[PDB]
Amino acid sequence: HRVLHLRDRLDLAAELKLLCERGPLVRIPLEDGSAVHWFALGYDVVREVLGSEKFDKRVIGTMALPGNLLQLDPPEHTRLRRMVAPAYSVRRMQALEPRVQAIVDDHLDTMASTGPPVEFLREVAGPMAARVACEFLGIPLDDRGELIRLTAAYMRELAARLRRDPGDGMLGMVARDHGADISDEELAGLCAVVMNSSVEQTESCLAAGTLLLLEHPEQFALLRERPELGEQAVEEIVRYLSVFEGLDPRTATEDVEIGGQVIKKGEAVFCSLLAANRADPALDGFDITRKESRHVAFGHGIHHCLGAPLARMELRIAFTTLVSRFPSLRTAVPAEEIRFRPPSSNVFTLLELPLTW
Ligand code: HEM
Repeated sequence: HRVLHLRDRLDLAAELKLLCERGPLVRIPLEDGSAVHWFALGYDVVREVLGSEKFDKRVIGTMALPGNLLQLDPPEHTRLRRMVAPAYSVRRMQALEPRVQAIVDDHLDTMASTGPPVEFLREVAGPMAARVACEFLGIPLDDRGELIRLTAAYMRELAARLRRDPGDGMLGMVARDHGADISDEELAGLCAVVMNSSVEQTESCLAAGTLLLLEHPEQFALLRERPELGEQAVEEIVRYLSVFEGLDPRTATEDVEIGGQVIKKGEAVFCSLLAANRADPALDGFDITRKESRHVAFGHGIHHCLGAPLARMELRIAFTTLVSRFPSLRTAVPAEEIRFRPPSSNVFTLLELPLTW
């Protein structure tokens, strides 16, 4: 379903806009007759689907990893998520905040030292996101360089080690509070999701979000003058970018009414976060002074991003510190020359971001 990933730079491509004109829920019978698919394109309908108990995340023919919450349905999903959820409480993010600020400052220190220009994605955003993830996980300091490199069995041995001798961070918390109830492979899988796909989403928000701010220089400056706008800005940035563009299909376990339409048992629904966040032209222009941003960039319901508290805090700290420390930041090429990754279900990202100051 490539149309769900068609963009014009950061905006929707005309072909996807035309699809969205077909209403918030679009029936897609497959030409070969093999299945009936549905596209959920509107904010309300996406929330209807994602909050419903009448869908599962089955594999459909139209890698399974231990500890990967996104591939579990209740009740195992509920069991595992309950064990790990406390690593993201407000108490946990509050304690982590100054250490994340310091890691952000470390990386802007490196940026300030190497001097301009920099390829911001590879040299700043990536390392920053990976280092914050290590700190959140409580990876032993001696292992962080190697873990980040390998990320680009080891994970299990790392989990086995840091477990039998608990430490700090999410991994230490889970092992200490639920040691017997979680295997080394499951703990490794929890780590892998944080270090791999989560860093991908976060790094892409950091780099493409920086571009977006630079493309709206009045708002770049506004965030420097009014850093209390940071939480609002992050909501508007994750909405506008929609770096996680489309979700894994939800298969109806019984006939179910969605958006006034009957989705039949066994039919698969594809939720477009991109369309839901961007296809309403009323409130689409980028504006960090919006006090409340309407979006589903982190999903909704039982699979709502477990990392959203960390992501929101890390992005707020990063964007606010960046605009403060580099008031003269600009793209080192015209924005129209920036390359974006071609249509894919992979994370939406730019390919490089040359910046100067
Ligand atoms: C801007 C960054 C991020 C975005 C846009 C994002 C987006 C999402 C979305 C849309 C989902 C739900 C997928 C679905 O329902 O099919 C999700 C799930 C998840 N996210 Fe994130 N994510 C981000 C960062 C993070 C981070 C930093 C972490 C961990 C530290 C994380 C961990 C997870 C996990 C573990 C799940 C699965 C939860 C479950 O299935 O119960 N994510 N994410």
